[PDB]
Amino acid sequence: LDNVIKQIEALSVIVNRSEKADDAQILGPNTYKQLLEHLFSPEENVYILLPIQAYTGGVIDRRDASFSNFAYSIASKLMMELSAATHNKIFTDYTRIAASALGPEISTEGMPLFSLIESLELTEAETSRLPVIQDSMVIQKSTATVGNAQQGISTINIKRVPFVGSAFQQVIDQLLWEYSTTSLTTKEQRRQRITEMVNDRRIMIQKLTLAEKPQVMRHVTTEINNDLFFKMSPVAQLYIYHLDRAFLDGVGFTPLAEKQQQLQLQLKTNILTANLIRSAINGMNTESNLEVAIKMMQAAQLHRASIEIAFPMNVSLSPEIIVQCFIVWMSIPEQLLSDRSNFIIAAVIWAGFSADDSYADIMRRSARASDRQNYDIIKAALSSRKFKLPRASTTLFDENEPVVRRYQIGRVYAPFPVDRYGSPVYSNCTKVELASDYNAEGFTIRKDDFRALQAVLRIDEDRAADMFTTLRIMISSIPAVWYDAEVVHYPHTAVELEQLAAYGLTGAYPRTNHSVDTIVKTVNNISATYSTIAQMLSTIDLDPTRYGTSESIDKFKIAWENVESVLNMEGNDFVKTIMYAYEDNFPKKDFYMMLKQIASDGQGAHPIAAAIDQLRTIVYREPERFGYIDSVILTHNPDVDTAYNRFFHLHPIVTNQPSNTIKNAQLWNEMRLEQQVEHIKAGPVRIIGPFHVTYNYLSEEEDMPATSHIIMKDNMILNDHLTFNFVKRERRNNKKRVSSFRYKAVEMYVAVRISRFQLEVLRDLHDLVRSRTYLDVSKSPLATTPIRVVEYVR
Amino acid sequence: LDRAFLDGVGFTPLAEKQQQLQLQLKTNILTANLIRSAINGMNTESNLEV
Amino acid sequence: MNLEINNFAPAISSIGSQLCSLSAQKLLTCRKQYGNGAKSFEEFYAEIGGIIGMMGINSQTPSGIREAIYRLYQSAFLFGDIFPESFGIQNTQNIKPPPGFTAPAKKLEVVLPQGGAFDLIYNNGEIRVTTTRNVQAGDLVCTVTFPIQGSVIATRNCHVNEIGGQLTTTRPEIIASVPMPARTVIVASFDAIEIGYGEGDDLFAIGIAILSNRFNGQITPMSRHNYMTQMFANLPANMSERDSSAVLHFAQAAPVVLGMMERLTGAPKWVLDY
Amino acid sequence: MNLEINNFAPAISSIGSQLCSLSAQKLLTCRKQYGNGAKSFEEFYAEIGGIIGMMGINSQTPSGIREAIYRLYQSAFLFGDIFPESFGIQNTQNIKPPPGFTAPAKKLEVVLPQGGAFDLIYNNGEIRVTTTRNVQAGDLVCTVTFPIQGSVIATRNCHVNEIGGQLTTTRPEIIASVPMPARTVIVASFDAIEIGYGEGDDLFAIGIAILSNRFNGQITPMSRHNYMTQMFANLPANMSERDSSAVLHFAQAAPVVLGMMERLTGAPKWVLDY
Amino acid sequence: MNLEINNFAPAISSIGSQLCSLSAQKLLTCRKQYGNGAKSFEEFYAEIGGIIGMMGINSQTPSGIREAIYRLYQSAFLFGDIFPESFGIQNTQNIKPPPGFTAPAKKLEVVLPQGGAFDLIYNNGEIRVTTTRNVQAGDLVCTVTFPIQGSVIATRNCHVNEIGGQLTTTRPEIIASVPMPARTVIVASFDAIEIGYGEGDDLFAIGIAILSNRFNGQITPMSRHNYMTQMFANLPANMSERDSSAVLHFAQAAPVVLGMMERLTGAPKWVLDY
Repeated sequence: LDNVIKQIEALSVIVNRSEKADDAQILGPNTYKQLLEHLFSPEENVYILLPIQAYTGGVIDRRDASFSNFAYSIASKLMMELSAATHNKIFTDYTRIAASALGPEISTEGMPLFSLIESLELTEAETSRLPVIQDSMVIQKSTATVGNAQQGISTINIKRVPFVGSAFQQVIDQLLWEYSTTSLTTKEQRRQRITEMVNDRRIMIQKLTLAEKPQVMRHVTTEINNDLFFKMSPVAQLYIYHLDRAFLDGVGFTPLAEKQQQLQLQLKTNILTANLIRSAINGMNTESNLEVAIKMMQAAQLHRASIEIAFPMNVSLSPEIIVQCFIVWMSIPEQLLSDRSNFIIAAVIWAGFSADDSYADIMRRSARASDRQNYDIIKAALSSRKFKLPRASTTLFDENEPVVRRYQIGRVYAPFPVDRYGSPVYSNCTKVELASDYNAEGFTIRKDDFRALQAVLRIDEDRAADMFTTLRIMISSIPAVWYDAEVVHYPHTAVELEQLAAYGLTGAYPRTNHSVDTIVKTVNNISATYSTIAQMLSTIDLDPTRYGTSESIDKFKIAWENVESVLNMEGNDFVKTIMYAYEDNFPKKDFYMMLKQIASDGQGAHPIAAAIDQLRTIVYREPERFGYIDSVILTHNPDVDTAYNRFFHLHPIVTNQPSNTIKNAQLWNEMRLEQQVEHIKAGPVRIIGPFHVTYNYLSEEEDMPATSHIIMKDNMILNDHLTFNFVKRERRNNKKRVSSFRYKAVEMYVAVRISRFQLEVLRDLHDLVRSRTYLDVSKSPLATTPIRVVEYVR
Repeated sequence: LDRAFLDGVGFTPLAEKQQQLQLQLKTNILTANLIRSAINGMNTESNLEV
Repeated sequence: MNLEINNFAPAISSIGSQLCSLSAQKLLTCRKQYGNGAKSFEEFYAEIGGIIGMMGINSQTPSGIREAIYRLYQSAFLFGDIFPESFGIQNTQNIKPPPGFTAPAKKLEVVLPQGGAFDLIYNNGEIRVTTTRNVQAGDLVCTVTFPIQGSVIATRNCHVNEIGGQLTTTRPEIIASVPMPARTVIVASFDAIEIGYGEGDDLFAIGIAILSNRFNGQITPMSRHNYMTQMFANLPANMSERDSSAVLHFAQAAPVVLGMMERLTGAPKWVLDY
Repeated sequence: MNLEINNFAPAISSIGSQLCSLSAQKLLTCRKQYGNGAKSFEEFYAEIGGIIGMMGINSQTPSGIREAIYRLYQSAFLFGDIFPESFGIQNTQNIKPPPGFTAPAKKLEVVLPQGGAFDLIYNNGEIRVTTTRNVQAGDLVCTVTFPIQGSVIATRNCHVNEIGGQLTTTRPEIIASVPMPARTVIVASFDAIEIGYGEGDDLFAIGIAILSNRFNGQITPMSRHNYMTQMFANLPANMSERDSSAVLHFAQAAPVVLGMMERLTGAPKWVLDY
Repeated sequence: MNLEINNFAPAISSIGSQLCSLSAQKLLTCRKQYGNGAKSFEEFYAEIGGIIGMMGINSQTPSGIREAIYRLYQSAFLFGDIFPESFGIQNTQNIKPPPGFTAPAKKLEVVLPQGGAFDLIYNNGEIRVTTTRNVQAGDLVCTVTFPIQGSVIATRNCHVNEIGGQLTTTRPEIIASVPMPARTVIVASFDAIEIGYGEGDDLFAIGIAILSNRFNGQITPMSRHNYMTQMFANLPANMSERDSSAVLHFAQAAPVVLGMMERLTGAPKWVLDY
């Protein structure tokens, strides 16, 4: 159950090496979609433009709590589909007549002007105005500004072409254009930003041609910088540990047999005589040197994750303990060990050289709180002119391999005790001389034994080239703001004494076979996952008015569902694995609060939020374009509205003043007939709830499709669809009078009518022309390739 | 009344608790860690009465 | 007090008032569900009284709201005309209207004509002057510098413009209507409402000290009436009534909320329902 | 100021001093680990500096520490009969000695015995009286009531019981050495240390007001010297010199820590090194 | 001395004070772990005492630190306005408060009004005036221009606004209470604290010469008291008393740390505990 996540990490890293092309920056050509439009003419110089249903998506709120919920549902469901058609596309393509000597370039973009002759029954004196309308549809050019302060303020050229159609189409197309052209920039500004972020002169970015400078690209909403990485500090230790464990697959130690032979050669003792320093390294093995190497690297990177040693001893000592403590003292730098770890080994060393002190007394008299002071005193005593023991140390490094990264780096200690030159480093003197022997309990060590041990603990000069490449790639690929992170999982910093002694005796160092770019790609993936979660929270969950800190624990199920849904998509497996593996140490609530704070601090919402807010207003103003009506009036004596008689031969529009309004259709349906007829007798009755209506516009010749508005099967029950019938007045049949025979015979004694209607009347034929916006490809073309670094010229 | 109205109990089985202790306490075998020796010796047959 | 109000005070005030209302609503929400156990209400509020979703605030503890209020007040009213980029200001024109004033005008502020002709003494809601020398009917006697709206009661030996008992202009002027010799006295009482919000006066006194212990060079402890008179006197001339109302609302709400976060009592209506 | 110190005072004072020392240690620890950034220092301190775990403090916020200080102070020095059974008061068999006093004795308290024969004035380091009539040699002219300890310098026309420069008694008395005429002036300067400590006087001013606003009828804000003199004068007669030291250490540690939690500056050494 | 303080001084003084505090902590850490007398203590410090990591400073020797304080001091005090961003401070208002002033006010500046009615004698900690003519009670005789705080002791023939022995105002105004003719004398002693820090007085003397040798055209050696008085008097008028302490701390901390780096003695508490 411990290696169940190692396979996950390995698979994630391996699939991360499968390169995938990204169209995030690339756009494509697009065209505006033509909406269904029916227009007719009842008489000369009168043109009616009927509102045809364009979108049929709505959900009636059965709870009847409010009306804004229905409009929001319509707007959101419509914008879901509208945004999916212009995902990575910009409106660039339109139909035109190319400019020539016959005149300037003109547009033929809406419905053809020729069809209006048949559709409107124009006379010969109105057809003459059509060619001069066509010749007046010239294209106007202008400029628009793009980019924010964080990016570069660019300038794109735009066109404003005329098309013939409704104003509703104009508003929809304007909303689409304003939504689509968010987060655009040019290639030269992007190259300037890339040059600014990468301050290293070694990497050269490809130069842009003259034609590639005005090309337009799409950038991210908010940039990923060091501020994002800073806020990840509480859980940064786990990320550092698992990156080290995944990307360090080897260890460069020397086999123990050669170390034993070297120590035997250096020891000036007879082979028959038994020596305990010799007999103690024969019971050691380099097993788990890799785990100790990973923990060494973590202790070097993080100054808070200092190693804590687990000593098997409690009160007494042993030759193994003494020799291992000496090896740790002479081979492991103190900047990678905790204060207690330093103090224990220092006291073990001092108990033998002290004239009267003993290990039990030092432990009992000392306090764990003041270990650093006591350690300093003991080190000063052992660095005097009577006793001299060299204490291993290490230094900081700044070197780095060049690579493209969005974050700054720092400097770390080395996990080994040597300098750039290759000579061992000691806090004090490099010489060993002692006044007397080592005696603690019955265990004794000769003075030359320590000299031999110092002689054998010299690291091989040859591995120096391999010893520093790993340090270089570790320095150059880990953000600096993570170096102050705390420790959350204790077992990651715990190693026992025998393992550390075996690691230090053989001169092991971490080794790797991966490149710098894979590590930075993994870090970029982690940052991308955090940015995705923050954006989702900012666009869905960021609300301060209610349900914040005071919310009961029962509400956490709803809030967490979105986060764990986001974490289950592709490309988020690293963070998901790390989060689910260590839930005990870092719970879900603190993770949620950290993400909430990350989102509140300026993380931008997805543009669709404003798009839906702007579209919901459009939904309110024109109801019948989305196939819904606010209320219906049921009455036995209808009074027609004379104004619409001008356009329709007969219509369901009335103007009776309602009495006894009824909240919803269900209340009327559950009523009995006797009470229903009493309501009808007293006057017109109104049903308030919203309905899903459809309108049929018919010619006088066509027979009228029957609609079963009210079904009197057992009770007067209203239908849930309420189809209505209009018959149009044309120039063909304008002076005739049509009887209401067909309309009322197929209608019950109770009539279902409509209180309000909306349509556009145009007095001039040249008012049908509107305008739309397009990118000028000729002067601001779409970029087709990403910006890349120069390599492999051929 | 408590016995009649409180029908069952909800708890994690001891197996998952043992695995969680194993992950949270990474200690080698042959080291005489007695927290494990105590915890592996339990059973949850009397959770209801309690 | 010394203080300079910049041209973007309404924008800062529209954020400060919203923050104050949010904090007050959270205070009542937490006050409704207090467990009444071993922990006091102060610990309960310090544990769960913070706002987590507002851009600009960097802590989930009440101290974050306090620090944000300090920043906004310093930016809006103090010498440093620093524009706070940390809070998100998108439109400096959009400003939600604040609630109307509710402070009764007890000590009305008036100035004499400068002829040294009348003596001025005050009362609960009326001013009354005595003529030092002879005065003829139809000349100025007093005029108010602090705008006032309301009704007029008990007008004797003087004239004010009024329609149905209601004052016409927001700065009425008192002019004598009869030739009145021999050191006579005229009175003028107003049942009107001055500038500010009467409710929550206890919290203002404790909060003005809190925010004067920080800006001691610019702000000193004083009464609410004098504070508002000086704050209104320091307003720029190029300022509409729609904007000055927001500026004054924030100017009074900041000390009230600062003192309310110390004494965890309720909040006034004009702060909650902003 | 009216207050009644009980027999149980040392037990409360030990806990109070321990709590104050822990608060100071946490404050300095969080003050060294603050990196400049988006959050101000007070927000940083509110989040982690408050957490301290002892029996009887039930909060990870500074409000819990403030309430604990209030309750312990009321239990120890105030008139109401209150004892907090929730703290670690049961195991107070042995009490760690408090640090020694370091307050310079600038205004030392003396009492003329009787007869109005001497007129008293004070100075930065010395006292002096004028004899209004003839005085015999070797009689008492003044004696101190506030205990002092230290050396004596520049004594004229008098004598004090001192050997080697050090005063032998904690309550020295001055006696004339030679019969002297009227209008003679006797002086005595002391380089001594009175009760209480000296460092942290800025925090005392803002802490005494804080703990006087709560017990508004019991404590009146005033200087540290008068506070300590009244505390000493209100101590019971049957008390050892070891318990009174702890009581007087807590009596000053409470206000200075209350003021330190407001202005997040450093802490005095005597408060921290208890 | 001649110098002007830029309006962005506190943001630079914060960085300077942090650098000085880290230098002092490193010096003490090196002092504690010095155990071998074979090597001179100067050599040990020069070997590892200069390695400190901060934004802006990129040197591993004491010389780099000395140049760092030199550049910060120059930018903050000698020249005119310079923006704080040059030194890389992330946020301007997020400055940690400095420790409170602990300097004893032995000398106390006072300015007599015009007319030469009184004469001024300064003693150790008080002031005496002698009246050369007839004076009525109830008029100012002295006023303190250097801000002061603390108790009041031994006042004679004068009145000061205070309660409980503690001075209500930072700048007191001494007035007469009863008319005193014919060449009298009145006194007003204070047990107060001034605007500097008392400890490290020798280190200041050593470092002021060091930093006056460099900026010889602006800085001259003198006493700490006069240095602090001129620095306080040269501050800009539009500056809150909370931000003046930040610059006044660094102004005195720079000479002390410069002198301390020469004579490797201990560091004062107000420098290290920042």
